[PDB]
Amino acid sequence: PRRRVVAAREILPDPKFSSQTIAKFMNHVMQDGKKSIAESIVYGALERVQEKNKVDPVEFFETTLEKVRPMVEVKAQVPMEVRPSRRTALAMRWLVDAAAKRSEKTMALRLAGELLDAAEGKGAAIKKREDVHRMAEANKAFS
Amino acid sequence: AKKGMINRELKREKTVAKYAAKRAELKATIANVNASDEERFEAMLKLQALPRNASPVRLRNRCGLTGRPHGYFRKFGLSRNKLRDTVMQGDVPGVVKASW
Amino acid sequence: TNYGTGRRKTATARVFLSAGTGKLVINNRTLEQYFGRETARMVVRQPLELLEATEKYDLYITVKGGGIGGQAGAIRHGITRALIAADETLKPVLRQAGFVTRDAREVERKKLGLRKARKRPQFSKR
Amino acid sequence: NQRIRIRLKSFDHRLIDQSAQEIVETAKRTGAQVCGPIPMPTRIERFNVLTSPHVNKDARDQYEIRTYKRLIDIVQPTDKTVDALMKLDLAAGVDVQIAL
Amino acid sequence: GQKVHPIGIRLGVVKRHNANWYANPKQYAEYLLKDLQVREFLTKKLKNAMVSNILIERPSGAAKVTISTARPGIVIGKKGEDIEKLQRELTNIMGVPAQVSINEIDRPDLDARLVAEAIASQLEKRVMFRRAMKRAVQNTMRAGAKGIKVEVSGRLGGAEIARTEWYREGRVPLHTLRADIDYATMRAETTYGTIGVKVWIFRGEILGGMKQVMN
Amino acid sequence: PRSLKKGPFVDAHLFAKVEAAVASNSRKPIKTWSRRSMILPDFVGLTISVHNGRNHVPVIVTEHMVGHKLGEFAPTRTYRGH
RNA sequence: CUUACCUGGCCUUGACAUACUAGAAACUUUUCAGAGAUGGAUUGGUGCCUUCGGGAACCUAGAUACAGGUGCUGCAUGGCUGUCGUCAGCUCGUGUCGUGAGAUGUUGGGUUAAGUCCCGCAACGAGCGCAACCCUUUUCCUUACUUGCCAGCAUUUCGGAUGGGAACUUUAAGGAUACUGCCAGUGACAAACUGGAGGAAGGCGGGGACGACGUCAAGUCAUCAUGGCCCUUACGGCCAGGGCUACACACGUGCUACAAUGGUCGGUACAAAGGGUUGCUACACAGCGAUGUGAUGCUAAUCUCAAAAAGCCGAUCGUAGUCCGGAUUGGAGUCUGCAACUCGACUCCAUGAAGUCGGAAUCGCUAGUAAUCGCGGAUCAGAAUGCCGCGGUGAAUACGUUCCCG
Ligand SMILES: CN(C)[C@@H]1C(=O)C(C(N)=O)=C(O)[C@@]2(O)C(=O)C3=C(O)c4c(O)c(NC(=O)CN5CCCC5)cc(F)c4C[C@H]3C[C@@H]12
Ligand SMILES: [Mg+2]
Ligand SMILES: [Mg+2]
Ligand SMILES: [Mg+2]
Ligand SMILES: [Mg+2]
Ligand SMILES: [Mg+2]
Ligand SMILES: [Mg+2]
Ligand SMILES: [Mg+2]
Ligand SMILES: [Mg+2]
Ligand SMILES: [Mg+2]
Ligand SMILES: [Mg+2]
Ligand SMILES: [Mg+2]
Ligand SMILES: [Mg+2]
Ligand SMILES: [Mg+2]
Ligand SMILES: [Mg+2]
Ligand SMILES: [Mg+2]
Ligand SMILES: [Mg+2]
Ligand SMILES: [Mg+2]
Ligand SMILES: [Mg+2]
Ligand SMILES: [Mg+2]
Repeated sequence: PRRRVVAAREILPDPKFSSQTIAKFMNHVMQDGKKSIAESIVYGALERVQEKNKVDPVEFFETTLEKVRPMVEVKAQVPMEVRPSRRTALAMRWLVDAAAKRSEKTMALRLAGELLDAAEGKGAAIKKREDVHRMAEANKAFS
Repeated sequence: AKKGMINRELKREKTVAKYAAKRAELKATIANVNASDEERFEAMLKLQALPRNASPVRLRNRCGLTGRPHGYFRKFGLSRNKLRDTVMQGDVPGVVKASW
Repeated sequence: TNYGTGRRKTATARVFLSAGTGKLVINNRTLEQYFGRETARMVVRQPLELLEATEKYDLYITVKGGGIGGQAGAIRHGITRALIAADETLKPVLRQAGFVTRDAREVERKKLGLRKARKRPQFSKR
Repeated sequence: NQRIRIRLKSFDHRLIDQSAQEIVETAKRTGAQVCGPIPMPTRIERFNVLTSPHVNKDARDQYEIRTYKRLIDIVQPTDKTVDALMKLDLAAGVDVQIAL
Repeated sequence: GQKVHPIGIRLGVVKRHNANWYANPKQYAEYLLKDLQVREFLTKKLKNAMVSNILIERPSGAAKVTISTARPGIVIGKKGEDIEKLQRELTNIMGVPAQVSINEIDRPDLDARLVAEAIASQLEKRVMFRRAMKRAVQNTMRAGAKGIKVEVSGRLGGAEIARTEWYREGRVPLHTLRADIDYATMRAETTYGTIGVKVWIFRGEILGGMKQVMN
Repeated sequence: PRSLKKGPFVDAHLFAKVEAAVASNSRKPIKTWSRRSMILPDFVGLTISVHNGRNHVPVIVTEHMVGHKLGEFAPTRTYRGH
């Protein structure tokens, strides 16, 4: 805004696992206020991955989001360093967008699939991160 | 409105008032079961024979001060143009400007 | 033995709290019967879980009004006030946890000339 | 158990409250025991009225009218209570109904 | 921009209605139409008696009409014949029997409607409108108003193009809800058309609200 | 459609005209404005000129037309293409 | 019907007012011709006031001054309304410099939502605007105890149902609270701005009404009134049928979808606001159903519309123009209405179109908001995807003022 700065909107942690990151991803997944269906999808994916490979769901999700998180951006065109909140937001948006275009029937198992793909290193979100890195390198000199 | 239209309305109202009783009796006879189908048919035929302005379906609500046929507001018997003025002059008991 | 009232989005809850072993009843139904989500149950359980006194008291509750989330929030608020009445010294902990504050958010009214509270009609650009 | 029930309706809650308090005072002076007044829920009726004569859909006045109801119960009434209640005058704007 | 009605905006704030009676939804329309007819009849019949306010009540199967006038003698008549005739005529117009009451206005110069009526009469008799407005303003301010405003719109002096002009003196806080602000409109019918006259009189602020007014 | 319990609707004057026409063998067309009457079996073999708004179009009643309103055979609007 | 338009059939001091003259209580029962408007017959009756030698109400017949016009002029007007825009401005006295019109105040530093406030200054001060006074929402207290409520006692055909209680919820009147109040920075030491403690709530707490001087010869002679023009055997009035619903096309505003975060079926939860006596209807029976019949309680915190739906649990469908979508058409009905052809709503069986997310461009939204789900009402015999309201679930993002708009 022109005048003054608005404080960040506090988001209550996820009741089950007490993770603000999980709550933020859940809200990213939500559509039309259907929080119950979003919760079902996210908890189901976390439980599936935990059962498949024995790892703490919160730790694994944080580690994967770290890999998928970007590093640089360009603003209208001059490169700039992304802020921590925008980093996480872009990462989660990229994961959900790539899942939207994935070819599997459902969304929860199809989200777990992309989580494993990103953990391995090959995925649409990682490709988009590499593309933004390339474009930032191309416009590096400015600023 | 036009004075001819107002008088048409008044004439239709008078006709309805005149024929109210017989039309109701005929409807009851039509709807009666114990009576024979012959009597019910004759009642229906007479009902159809009643003059058209006897039917209340043809009455149109009109303002009451100007005869306007649109925006009637049954509760006040007045169209919006006069209702706004009468309310804002303080001549309609209990009516104020609403805010919530 | 102690009482509290809770309010959230047109919902009102009456909470009776007494020394007990951990029984909880809402409108003559168990928590899992009354609420179908896990989030509602966790919201109901937050205050005693924080106080580490879940199995210390018995809860008899009636509620009416609003929806499921509102009813859960009202129950939490009522339980919080009942616990404060039982022991005022819990008030700092509960106020830190944010259970003391009564949420005053409510639905904004529809406005003349608008589809909703703030959504306008579409405006053709010439 | 020859109780009496009084129902008050009004468009002005101050007027209806004044009337109810007058009734309560009269009953207490006569010596009977009274229950109430109990506030019954209000009726709110709303209306939208175009302000322009020809065409401006968004330009409207919003009006409302309120009906307030009060209930009074008189129990164990003395013979002198009924005549005093009947004597009590009628205030404009406050409809009063009495049931024995 | 357009202004709200000063009387209407204050109907439940500091001023009373001109009609006091309860009715069911079925009887409300009949009562309203009969009351409006009575108002229309009374205005015409008492045009020359300097009548400002009319208050109508239907207490119980009856009618009470209070007329605020600056000439009670004209309405009363020599020995009450006029009031008796008026009472009979209103009892004819309204189904229930009716009673009439007179309220003497001691100060016509603080009554908005009487001022507007005088201005309209002068304009119809072709007095200069600027003189009329100045004299009315000074008369009201001597009467003791805390503020006065007068407006006149139309074909002034029979001009081909109409215009509007106004004069104010004192203070008139229209946006202040608790202000006592009398308001009135009036028509002057001249050979060239209609001239509208509007009068505002500010008489101070009412303190205490409706409870003070003792509804 | 009109409920079966009430039977079909035909104007009394039109019905009287049709009854007279069947009773006495006359093929003169019957002029009517009653577009809303329903065609009955008794009409078959007759000619009814039905008003359309400015004219009375002649219609020869057949067995196929039974169960129709007279106005269905007298179109009201005129159109031939833009 | 509304209806102001068209075709045809009709009347003429008129469907409606005042004045003059004569006869008749008004009214009321049945037919005939006509599409109806109309015309012509045919029944019952002679009140109410009276100084009774008459008059009141209402009709019929004559008569002219007139009635009648949604005909024209929104550029001849009143009243009413849109817009810049809730943008923050517009002024006036007296002093002051200037021969002068004028200036000043109202200009400058910050600050704010703001000509809001504090500082300077030959200006001093005040008005209409801003703010506040009004309505609604959040915390608590007093009064009130039903038709509304049920913590503790009992009685129970386990249903606050009963005896009962006045506690809690709620209903609705009247009050308290919040004021930078306290604290630390901060700033010209001031205004003001940030961060803490208590508090339900902390810096206009959230919404609503309230529209300054003025601008567009802006809108409305078809709500109404009104100057002046026009028509008067019609530009007035009555009636039956048709049209306002047309259809090679082009625009604006919406609803429903293109599916798996979903469709179908079975089971099972939780609202707020309104409406109801020529009205809403418990319950039983009949029907696949829209509905029908009988019957019951409600003039309503009492009876009723009423099933909240998204939600949760279980099974099935497995990416197909499909178990997605529901346009179009063929049959068969119901109800409201004198009457559903032109031209109603709804119900059942059959049919199953376009559509697989939409170019350039362009629109709304800063929080209980957007998105999404259902519920009510005014108009109204019947006829909402429109309008005006109500609640349920409930996000994302603001680095900043370079760029577009005002
Ligand atoms: C696009 N359109 C809405 C315009 C527009 O855009 C704007 C705008 N500012 O944007 C507007 O002003 C308008 O809407 C509008 O309102 C106008 C008028 O009234 C008007 C008028 O009344 C007379 N009157 C006479 O000639 C009388 N004569 C006497 C004898 C014979 C005729 C003459 C005349 F040229 C006009 C101009 C219009 C223009 C109109
Ligand atoms: Mg007229
Ligand atoms: Mg109608
Ligand atoms: Mg909503
Ligand atoms: Mg609300
Ligand atoms: Mg609109
Ligand atoms: Mg059909
Ligand atoms: Mg028509
Ligand atoms: Mg204009
Ligand atoms: Mg125009
Ligand atoms: Mg203000
Ligand atoms: Mg113009
Ligand atoms: Mg015109
Ligand atoms: Mg017609
Ligand atoms: Mg149309
Ligand atoms: Mg399921
Ligand atoms: Mg389907
Ligand atoms: Mg295709
Ligand atoms: Mg904003
Ligand atoms: Mg309807």
